Amino acid sequence: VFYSFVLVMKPRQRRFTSQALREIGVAVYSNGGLIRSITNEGIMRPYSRFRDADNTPLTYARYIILQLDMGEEEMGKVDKIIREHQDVLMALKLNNLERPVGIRSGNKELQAAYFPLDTFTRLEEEINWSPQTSADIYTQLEMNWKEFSRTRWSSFLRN
Amino acid sequence: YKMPKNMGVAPRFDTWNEKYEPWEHMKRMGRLVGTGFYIPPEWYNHFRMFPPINHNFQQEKTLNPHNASEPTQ
Amino acid sequence: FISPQLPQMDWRNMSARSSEESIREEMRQLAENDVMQHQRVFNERMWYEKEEEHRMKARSPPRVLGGDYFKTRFGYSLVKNSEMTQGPVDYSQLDMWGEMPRYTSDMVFLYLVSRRRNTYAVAYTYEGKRILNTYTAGNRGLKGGDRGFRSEGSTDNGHQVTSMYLNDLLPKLREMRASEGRPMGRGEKVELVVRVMGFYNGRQGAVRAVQDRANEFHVRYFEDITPFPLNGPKMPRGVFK
Amino acid sequence: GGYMMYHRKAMGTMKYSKWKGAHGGISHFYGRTPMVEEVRPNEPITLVDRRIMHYVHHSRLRHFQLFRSYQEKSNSTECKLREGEMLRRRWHRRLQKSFIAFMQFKTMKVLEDQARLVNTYGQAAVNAALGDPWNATDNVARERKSAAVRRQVRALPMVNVVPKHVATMKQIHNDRFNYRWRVN
Amino acid sequence: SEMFRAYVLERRGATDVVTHRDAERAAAWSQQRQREYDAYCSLKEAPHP
Amino acid sequence: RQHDSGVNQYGLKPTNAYDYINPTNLINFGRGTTFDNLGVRRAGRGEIDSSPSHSGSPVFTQAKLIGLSGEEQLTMCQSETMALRLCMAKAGKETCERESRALDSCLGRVGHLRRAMSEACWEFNDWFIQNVSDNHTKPFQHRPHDWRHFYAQEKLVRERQQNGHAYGRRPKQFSFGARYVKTDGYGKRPRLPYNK
Amino acid sequence: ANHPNRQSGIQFLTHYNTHQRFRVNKDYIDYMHWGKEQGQARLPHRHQRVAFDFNDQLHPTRIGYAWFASQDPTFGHHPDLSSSFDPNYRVFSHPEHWNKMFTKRRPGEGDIDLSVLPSRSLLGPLMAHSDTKGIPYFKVDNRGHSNGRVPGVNAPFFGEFDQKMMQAMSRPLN
Amino acid sequence: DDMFIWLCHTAMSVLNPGDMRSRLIYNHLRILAESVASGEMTQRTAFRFFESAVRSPAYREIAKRQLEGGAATRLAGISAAADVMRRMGLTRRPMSSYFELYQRIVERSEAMTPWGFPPLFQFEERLSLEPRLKFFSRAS
Amino acid sequence: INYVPHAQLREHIDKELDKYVAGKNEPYPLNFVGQMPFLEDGDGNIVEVPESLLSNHMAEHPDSTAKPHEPHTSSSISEAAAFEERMLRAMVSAKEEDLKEWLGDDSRALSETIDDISREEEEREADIRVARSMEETDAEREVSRRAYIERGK
Amino acid sequence: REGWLFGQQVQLHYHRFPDEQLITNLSRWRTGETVGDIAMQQFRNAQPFDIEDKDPQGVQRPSPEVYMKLNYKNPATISRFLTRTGHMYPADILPLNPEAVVKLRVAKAQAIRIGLYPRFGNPFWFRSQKFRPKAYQENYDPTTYSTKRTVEHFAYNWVQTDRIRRYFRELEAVHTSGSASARGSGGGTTAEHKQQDQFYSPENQPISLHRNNISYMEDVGRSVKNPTVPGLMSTKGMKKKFHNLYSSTSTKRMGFSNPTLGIKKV
Amino acid sequence: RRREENLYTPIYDFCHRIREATEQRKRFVVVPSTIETRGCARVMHDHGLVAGFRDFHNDRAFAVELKYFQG
Ligand SMILES: [Mg+2]
Ligand SMILES: [Mg+2]
Ligand SMILES: [Mg+2]
Ligand SMILES: [Mg+2]
Ligand SMILES: [Mg+2]
Repeated sequence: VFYSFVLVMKPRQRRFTSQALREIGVAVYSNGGLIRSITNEGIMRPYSRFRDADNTPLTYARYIILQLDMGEEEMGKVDKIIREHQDVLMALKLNNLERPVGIRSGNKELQAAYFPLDTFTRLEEEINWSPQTSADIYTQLEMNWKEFSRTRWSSFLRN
Repeated sequence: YKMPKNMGVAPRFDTWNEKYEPWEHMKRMGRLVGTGFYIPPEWYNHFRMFPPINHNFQQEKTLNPHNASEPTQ
Repeated sequence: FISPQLPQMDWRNMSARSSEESIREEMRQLAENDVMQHQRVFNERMWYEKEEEHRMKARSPPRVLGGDYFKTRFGYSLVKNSEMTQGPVDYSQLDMWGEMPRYTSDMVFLYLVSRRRNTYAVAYTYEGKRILNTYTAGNRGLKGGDRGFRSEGSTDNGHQVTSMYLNDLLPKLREMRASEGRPMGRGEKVELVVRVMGFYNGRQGAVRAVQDRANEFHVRYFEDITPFPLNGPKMPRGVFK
Repeated sequence: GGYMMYHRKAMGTMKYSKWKGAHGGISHFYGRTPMVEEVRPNEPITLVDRRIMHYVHHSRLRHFQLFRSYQEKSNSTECKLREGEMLRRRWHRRLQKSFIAFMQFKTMKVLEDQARLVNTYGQAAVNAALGDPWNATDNVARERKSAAVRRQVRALPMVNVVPKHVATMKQIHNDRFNYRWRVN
Repeated sequence: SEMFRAYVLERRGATDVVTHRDAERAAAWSQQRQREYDAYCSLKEAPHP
Repeated sequence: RQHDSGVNQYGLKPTNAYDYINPTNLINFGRGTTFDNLGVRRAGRGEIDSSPSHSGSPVFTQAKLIGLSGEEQLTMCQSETMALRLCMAKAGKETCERESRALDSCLGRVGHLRRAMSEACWEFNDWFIQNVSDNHTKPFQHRPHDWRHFYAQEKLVRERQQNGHAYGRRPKQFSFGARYVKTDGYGKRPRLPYNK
Repeated sequence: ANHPNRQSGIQFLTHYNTHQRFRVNKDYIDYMHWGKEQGQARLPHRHQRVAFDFNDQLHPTRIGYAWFASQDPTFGHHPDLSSSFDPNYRVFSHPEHWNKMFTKRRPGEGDIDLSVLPSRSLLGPLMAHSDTKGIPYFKVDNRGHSNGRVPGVNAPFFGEFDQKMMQAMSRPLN
Repeated sequence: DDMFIWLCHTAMSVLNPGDMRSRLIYNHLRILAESVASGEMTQRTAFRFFESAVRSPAYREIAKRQLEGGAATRLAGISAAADVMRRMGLTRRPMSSYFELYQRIVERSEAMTPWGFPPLFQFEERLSLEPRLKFFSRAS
Repeated sequence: INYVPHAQLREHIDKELDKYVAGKNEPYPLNFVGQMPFLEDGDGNIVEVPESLLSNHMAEHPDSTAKPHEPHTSSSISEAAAFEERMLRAMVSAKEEDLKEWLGDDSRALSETIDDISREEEEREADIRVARSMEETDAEREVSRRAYIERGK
Repeated sequence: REGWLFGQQVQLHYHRFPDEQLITNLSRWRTGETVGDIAMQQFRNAQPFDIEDKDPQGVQRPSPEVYMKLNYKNPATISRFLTRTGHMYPADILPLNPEAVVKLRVAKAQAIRIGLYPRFGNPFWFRSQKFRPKAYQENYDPTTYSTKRTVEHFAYNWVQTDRIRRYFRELEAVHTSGSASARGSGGGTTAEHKQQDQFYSPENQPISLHRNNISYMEDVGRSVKNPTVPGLMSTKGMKKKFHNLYSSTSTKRMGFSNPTLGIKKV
Repeated sequence: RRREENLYTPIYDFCHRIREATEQRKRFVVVPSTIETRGCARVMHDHGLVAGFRDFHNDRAFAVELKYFQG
C-alpha cells in the first residue's frame, strides 16, 4: 500500500459509526486520494483501556483498518483530521509499506535491484502477515499464482 | 594502578622467537668458524651442507593464521 | 554342565548352516545391525521410553512426483521447511485472552507490597472498595525504637503483618457479605487473587502467611504487579551518584 | 509530591497521602502486570512465588529493577556498570568453555573405562549390572521395574533458593545480595 | 490479498478451530494438476514410432 | 645442566635492562616465594601466588565450576529428600524407614561421586596451567577501560556522521515529558549534538 | 601508539586512501567481534588483502566443469574458481552498523542499518516472484566478463595449470 | 637425561617428519641429538632445526600421496630415536635408552591434548613450569 | 484490487459493518489480530460473546445479557474420525498431564515442607559474617577517623 | 599466541596418529590381550566435540517465515522473542539478526500504542514455550555455556561405572563366602590361611569402625513436632557482633592498611 | 588530508609497500603502477634485490615478487 491506518474507535450505535467513517472517507476524497480497502473488524478487548472524549476509560473498542493512496503533503491534513475526530481513540500510521524492512539489503533481490512496484501493487495483508496464517496459504498462493499467470495477458489484450 | 602480577618478567610476544631460530645460529656460527679461531661443533659440520628450509616463517613476523608455515607440521 | 557333548553328533545342525537360506538370513541380520549404533552400553532411560512406547502402541502404484514437478511448485519447497502447522489450527493458540486471568464479581484482591524497610497488606472488593485498612510493619509496632533498620523489612515482619491482617480480614468480609445477603455460612472459601509488588525480602514470608490460611482462603490467581522503570523522572540521588 | 510507582515514597500511608488509580478488580495495573500465574489446584503459592522469583533473579531482571528504581545514576555510570557486567560475563564464558572442553575429555576417559569393563566381563554381564531385566520371566516383572522407573522420573516440585536482599546503610547498591564490597 | 482474509472459525468436536474457507477447493485444484502430470508422464512413456 | 636456563645461581636470570636497574625483581615476587620457585612464577598449590591466570586475571573460582560448594552448586539427590520430607509431614501413625533407606543409599554413593569430581577438577587445574594460562603475563580484558579502543571506534563513527566534529558528545537529556510540555517553535525531542 | 582510536596501526598494505589506518573514515573496525580468521582485528580481511604469503592461497578468480574438457577427466573443481567472491563485501562491524553510544546500552537499543547483511527474511522472495524467468534467462546484460575471452571462465582451457605464479611473472629474455 | 625429553618431542610432537628410516633424515636426527647432549645447542633450537631440516623437493605434494591429514605413523620415529641413542654412546647400560624413551611416551598417552604443546613451555625459555608439570618429565 | 469509489462508499461501509451481525448460517472470519470479536446485532449493541471472554464480560456488567457464541460445526469424514480426533486431544492432554507437575498428593503436607526448608535456610543464613561497616556504629567510625587524622604524631 | 575459542595455546585433540593405541599397548598386543578389545576400537580415533558458536550473534535466528509475523499484529510471535516480563534479552544472551531486532522493537512499540500488546508482561508466555528450545537435562548438547549440565553428565556416566564395579565386587564376595555352603571342610583355602585369616579383623568383619553408632532401636511412634517450650532467655533481643569481638594483632609488615577491608562502606 | 601534511608520491608509498611487505615476509605485493615505479622495479630486478615483477597493464597497480635469503 502507499499508506495505512489502524483506527481504534469507540463502540457506538451503528448510525454514528457509519457517519464517522463517511466523514473520514469524504475527508480522503476531498484531498484527492483513494481508498484501497476500508476493512471492518469487531468490537474487541484491547490490552490497554482507552479513554474517550468523555475521559471515561473504555474496556472495549471497535477496530477499523484504512488503506490509502495519497500525496504525502495532504495526508498531513487527513492525519490531523482523523486524530482530531471524537470517535477515534487511537490511530497508528504505517508509512513503511512501499519499502518494508525485508527487501533491498545486500542484493537480496534476485534478477532486479529494488523493484518498487512489487510492494505497491500488494495490500497490507500480504506484506504483514496476520497470526492465523498457516502453511495452508502456501497452497492457495500458488493456485492464485499459476492461475493468474495463465489468464493475465489474454484478459488484458482483449480490449 | 593494578596490573597483572608477572608483567615484570613478561616475555616479548612478538620477538621472543628470533633468538632461537636455526638460521641465526647458522649465520653466527658461520662467521665464528670463518675466523679460524673456533673449532666447529659437529652440527655445523653437518648442516654446513644441508642448510635449513628457506620460506618457513613464523606467525609472529607474518600475521596470518591461514599461512601454512611448515612443510612438516 | 558336565553332560558330555560330542562335536560329531552335532553335524546335522552345522549342515543346516551351509545352506544359502540361513546365510541369506545372517546377511540380512548383520546388514540390519551394521548401521552405526548410538546406543553404547545398556541405558535404563531409553529402555523405559522404548517399552512405554510399546505399551502405548499395544493400547493403539500412484506416480512418484518428479523433481520437475517440485521445480514448478514454489509453495511446496516452503511447506517442507515451514514451522507453521498445516491443517485446522487450534484457536486457543491464537486468542489474546486465552492465557490471562478470569475474574468474578465475588473475588477479593489481596495486595502484598514488599518495600525495602517496610512491608504491608491490603484487601479490595472487585468493585474497588477497600475492605480493611493497610496493616503495615510500622503500623503494628514491630518496627521502631528497636533491634535495627537492617531487620525492619525482613521476612518475618512481612509474615507477622500478613498473618495479623488476614485474621482481622475474615470477619469484616462476612459482614460486608451479610450486608448484601450473601451468607457464606459454612464450607466456603474466599476466592483470592494475590497481587504482589517489590522483589524485597518481605515478600517471601508474606505469601507464606497466606498459604497457612488455605483452609479459609482459596487462591485462584497469583500475579505480581511490580513497576518497571523504562525511564522516567529522576529518582532521589544516592551517595555516589 | 507525585511519585512513580517504583519510587521509594510511592505508596505512602499518612494522614495526607492517598493511593492513586482504581485499586481493585479491573485496576490501575490492568495492562501493567508483568506476570500472571493460574494457581494449579492443590498447589501451595509458595512454589509459585519461588518459581517466579527464581526466574526474575536468574535472568537479572530483579537486579535491574532494584538498581534503577532506587537511585538516579548518570548515563556514564550506567554504561560503565552494564558494560563492565557484560565484559566480566564475556571473560567467565571464555573460562566455562575451557572447563567444559576439559570435562568432555574426562567424560570420554570415563566412557573408555566403561568399555574396558565391557571387555573384562563381557557385554551382556555389564548390561546385567546396569539393570537389564534378563530375569524378567513375564510382563509383570517388567511392569514392576518400569513402575519403579516411573516413580523416579516423576519430578517432585523443586524449591529453588532466592538470595535475600541485603539492606546496607546509605545503600550504595540496592542490588546487594551479598556482603562483598562493590565498585559503584 | 483476498486470500489472507479468507480464514474462518469452526467448531470441530468439542474444540474451536481456525481454518481456511477455501482450503478444500485448493486441494481439488492441486490434486487435478497432479493427475494431469501423471497423464503427461504416462504419455511420454507411450509407444513412439 | 642441573636446572632451568631462565634461572641462574642467585635468582631469575636478568635479561631485559629493567632487571639490572631493579634487581629486586629477580629474587622476590611475593610472600609465596622460594628459591626453586623463581622462574616458575606460580607457587605450588593452596599456596600464595598459586592461582592460574586467564588473559591476566587470576582464576579464583574452581570449586564453583564443578558445582562443589557454590550457591548454584549441583545437587545429587532431591527427589529422595523431598519424598522423605513428605512422608514425615503427612502422618505419625505410620512411619516409613523405606524412604530413609532409599535416601541413605543415595548419600552413600554421593560421597565417592564427589571425591571423583574433586580429583577431576584438580586435573583440570593442572591442564589449565599447562596449556591455557599465561601466568599473569597478559593485560586484563575484563573491565571496560581495557576496551577503550573499541569504544573509540564507535565515538569516531558518531563524529563522522556529524561532519567530523563533536567527539564524545551526546544529546542533552531533556525532561520526563519534554515533548508534551513545550509550545510550538521549541525543540520537543533531543537533537544530534552537532545540530544543537 | 597508546592513544585509543589509534590502535589500528600504520599498515601500508591496505587498499585505503591513507597509510595511517586510524585516519581512514570508511571502515571502522570492531575489536570485540572481529578477527577470528584473520588473526588481529586490525589487519585486512581475507578477501581484501593486497599482499600474499608463500604457502597461503591467493584470491579466487570469480566465475559468475564445462571448460576443462581438454584436461584430466577426473580433475574436479579448481580450488581458485569460485561462484561467489566479492572483493567489495561489507563485513558487519558493531561500532559502525550497530551503534550504542547515544543510548544506555539496554537490550534493544542502538541504531542499526540493515543494508549490510543480506536479508534473511522471506518477504523478499515472496514479494518478487514472477512468471517471467530471471535475468539469466532473459539475457538482459551486455558485455560479459570484463576482460573478454578468458580461458578459465568463458572459453575452454588447454594445456597446463600454473597454480603457483611461476610462469605469470617471468622476464622476457628476448 | 633431558635428551630423552627432546627425543620424545621429535618422535611424538611432529606430524609427518618424513620417512625416518632413510639415512638422510636419520642423520639429521643423529647429529642434532649429539648436539643436544654436550650442550652445544638449545633444545628449542635443535627442535626447530629438526623440523626445518631439508627432506625432499615438493614435500607436501608427495605427502598428499601418503597422508590425508598429514599425520604419519609413529613407529619409524621411535625406532630411529632409540637407534640413535644406542649408536651414540648415550647410556652406560644399553637398554635404558629405549626404556625411557618408551615409558615417557606411554605416560603422556593418557593426557588431554597429549601431542600438542604450548610453544613457550614446550622447551627452555625464561619462564618455566614447576618440575611436576613439565611435560615428558620423570616427575609427572 | 477493488477500490472503493465515492459513489459506493456508504454501501460498502454498511456491508463491512454488518460483517458480524450476531447471527448467520455460515462460519465467521477472524480479525487482523486473529480474534473472534464480539457479535453486535443491528445498531451495534453486543449480543453474543466468545467463550474466552465471557467470565470478565459477565463480571464487569452482570446486568448485560449475552450468550456464549459457538461456531457453526462442520464434520470431516464420520463421527468416527472425529472420535479419533477426540482420542488424539485426550492423549495430548495425557502427556501434558504427565509432564506438567506431579505435586505429590495433598496440599498442606507439601506446604509444610516448603515452609520448613525456607526456615532452615533463613537460620543457616543468619550465621554469615557481615562486613565491618555494616556491624559498627558511627561512634567507632569517628573514633577511627580521629585516630587516622592524628596519625602523624 | 591465542586460540580463538578460549585462548588455548594448543589445538584441542584426544588422539592424532594411527599407531598410538597400538604402540602404547604393544606388550598387550603381542600377548594377544587386544584381540576382542573394544576400548582400542571405539575410542582409538575419537576426537573432541566442536564447541563453537557457528553463530556468535545469530543471523540464523529467526528462520525466514517468522519475519513475516514480526509485525505489530502478531502478539504471539512478538512474545516468543521476549522475556516473561516482556523485556528483550541482551545481545549476548539471545542473539538475533539485526533485522529481527529492528522489526521487534518497532513492533512492540506499535502494538503497545494501539493497545494490542500490554505495556508490561508477556501474554503468550506459556503458548510460546514450544517455539523455544527447552533443553532437557537428560539430553546433552555438546555446545553449551552451561557448566552444570556438563558436570551432571560426567557424574552420571562415572556413577554408571561405579555401579559395575560394585556389582562385580559383591558377586565375587558372594562366591568366596558361598563356597563354604558348597564345601564345608573341602579345603581349597590354605592351612596357613586357616591359621591367620579366620579371625575377626578390620578387613574381615569388624564390629563398627566409627563413633556414634546406632544402638537400642525400637518400634516406638513419632512425637509431636516442637514438644519443647521456648527457653526463658531471649535470643531475639541480642545483637550479633563479628569483627571487633576479640582483639587481634595485625601481621601487616609495612604500608597503609587496605582501605577496602574496614574503612570502606560495603 | 591537510596542509601541513606531506604530499605523497607513488614512489614514496611504493617504497613503503615493499618495506612493510618485506617485514611481514610476504611473497607478493600489489604496488602502484607509474612510469618510474615500474622502472624502479626493473632496476631492482636487475640487481637481484627482487625475485620478479610484472605489469599486467592494469592501470592502477602491478605486482612485485619479493626474495628472502637465510631467513
Ligand atoms: Mg591508585
Ligand atoms: Mg606488585
Ligand atoms: Mg564530584
Ligand atoms: Mg512545591
Ligand atoms: Mg599477591
